[PDB]
Amino acid sequence: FKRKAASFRNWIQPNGDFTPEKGRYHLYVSYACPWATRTLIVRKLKGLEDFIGVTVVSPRMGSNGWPFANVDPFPAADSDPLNNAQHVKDLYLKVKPDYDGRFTVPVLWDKHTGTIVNNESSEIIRMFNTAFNHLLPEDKAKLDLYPESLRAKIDEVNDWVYDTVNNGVYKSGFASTQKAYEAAVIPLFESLDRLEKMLEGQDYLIGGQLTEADIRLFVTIVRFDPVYVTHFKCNLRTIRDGYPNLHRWMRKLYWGNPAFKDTCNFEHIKTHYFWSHTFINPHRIVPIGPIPDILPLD
Amino acid sequence: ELQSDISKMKTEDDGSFKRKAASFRNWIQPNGDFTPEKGRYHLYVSYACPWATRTLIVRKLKGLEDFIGVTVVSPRMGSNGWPFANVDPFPAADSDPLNNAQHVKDLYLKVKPDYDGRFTVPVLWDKHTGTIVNNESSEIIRMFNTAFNHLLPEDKAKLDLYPESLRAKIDEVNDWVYDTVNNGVYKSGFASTQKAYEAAVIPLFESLDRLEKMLEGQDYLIGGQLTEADIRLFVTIVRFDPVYVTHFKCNLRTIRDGYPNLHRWMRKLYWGNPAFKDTCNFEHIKTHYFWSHTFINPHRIVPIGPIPDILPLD
Ligand SMILES: N[C@@H](CCC(=O)N[C@@H](CS)C(=O)NCC(=O)O)C(=O)O
Repeated sequence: FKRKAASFRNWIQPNGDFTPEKGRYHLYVSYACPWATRTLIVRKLKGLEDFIGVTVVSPRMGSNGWPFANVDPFPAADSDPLNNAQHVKDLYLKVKPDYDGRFTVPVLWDKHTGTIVNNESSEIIRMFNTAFNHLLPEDKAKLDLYPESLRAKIDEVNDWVYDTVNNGVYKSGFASTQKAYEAAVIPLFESLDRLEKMLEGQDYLIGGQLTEADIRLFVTIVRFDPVYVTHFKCNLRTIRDGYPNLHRWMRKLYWGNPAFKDTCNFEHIKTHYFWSHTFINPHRIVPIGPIPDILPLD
Repeated sequence: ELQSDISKMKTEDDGSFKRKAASFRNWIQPNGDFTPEKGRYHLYVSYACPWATRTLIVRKLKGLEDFIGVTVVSPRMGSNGWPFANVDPFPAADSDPLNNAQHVKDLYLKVKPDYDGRFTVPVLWDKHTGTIVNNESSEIIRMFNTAFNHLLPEDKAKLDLYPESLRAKIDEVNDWVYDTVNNGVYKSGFASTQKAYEAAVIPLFESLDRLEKMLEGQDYLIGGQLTEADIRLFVTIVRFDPVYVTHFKCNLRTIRDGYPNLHRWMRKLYWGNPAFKDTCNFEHIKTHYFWSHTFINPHRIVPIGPIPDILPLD
């Protein structure tokens, strides 16, 4: 498996086409997508709700891609209030009728220019971290998920976490031969062993504080036991019974911070993967287990 | 032959899986068509198959290894059903030493060319008449338990996996263990609608809870001794973490992490009794299920986990 890179790459900035203003931007997401979920977590952590709206698609990705709730009603899914789109593809096609890539989420939309600002989760969360600091209340303005002295270590972990873990699980799950499957899953678990020892005495990956590296990791790890273990055959061992440090870390984040918990919808997560990926799971059946979705704090 | 052959099959339209009964149901009796003799009967099995594994376990427990030969098929059960090793080489798999069969189906079609059922292992074969005696694991293990007793050494002859005082309980336990556990995992795994899956997987785990309680303080399901109830249970449990959890979506919890008594009970049998360990081939087990059931697993990928296949004793 090879991930086709994102094609809308503009930034929100004081001095550009896309300036930081209240009620100008809008974020289209699925609760199921860990990429999109990065942007939801950071959006809450930075208290950006008044500047940035959110529309949640249905988790059931049929042949037309991600549907809006008026096409496919599902608990906690929304209709598109802006462009009245039926599927995420309409957003893309409206602004670029010749667009040749995947119709992905997250989509960061500009309500003023009627265009897509950025559809790359790593950039959305980066801009979310600073671009609105001047308009936000104190504590929210001060929060820095990418602080200067840690940017080197963050960039480092981000790159290999992205490669072997965030994308690793999908490389494992989408591989169509035994050899490609094994070539992906072994590094995945090697990297987990590494993260596991990194967290031996810590509550955060890097620097004793919350960073965007924890956010990027969390979205994968929280989906691991409920989905990746079975759905993507990433099953050498599990988080809850295989990785005490990762398990503690993930649970602290989940239970202790509404930004990680309120943006985490397990029904959307399990429905999306199991029901949509018929090339892996032909009858679209959603396993009941494991129970529970996530364990309480120790 | 493909329709009753290639496991790319059909369920009931409500989604549920309805197992067809085995149709070769004869017994080894003192003067029947099939009398007990050393060197007359042969057993065709896969190591993957829990039903067939029942017969392999009892065969060792009862000291029947010198009496009844065994031929192990390849676990890769393709469009022609189970193959012999000359058709599909696989470590520890055999070619047919008796009838030059390509696939297990050739055994069935030789004796009944109009056979319409499934070509299942185990097959208990009679070398003298060249027919199938019995293809029901539950009956094979019964007859193995008693029918050769007059021919065995005292230690083997005296072993009784179905003793008089425990029979009614064995039968009761066997009945709902078969329905909700042994065949329960298959009902869960093979279900083709969400509803049918849930109707099977929930009672499965209710029965494990029940089994977990029975095994509190106990080393055996019944009567404080090894019986056929353990053997019948063990073949499902030992396959649970390595296969059923992911392949059959029996993942509410695992044995190693969710059921301490079952976990203990299984490791003891496996580690403490060579009949259970020497008949357990995990490579065959995982390859068979994952590679064969393309209607569940289209790319035939066999997961590396969980590691290990079975944990050491404490
Ligand atoms: N009632 C039989 C069931 C045996 C059985 O269905 N074995 C399976 C292996 S899981 C088999 O040979 N399947 C071949 C097929 O169904 O095509 C018994 O207990 O012996």
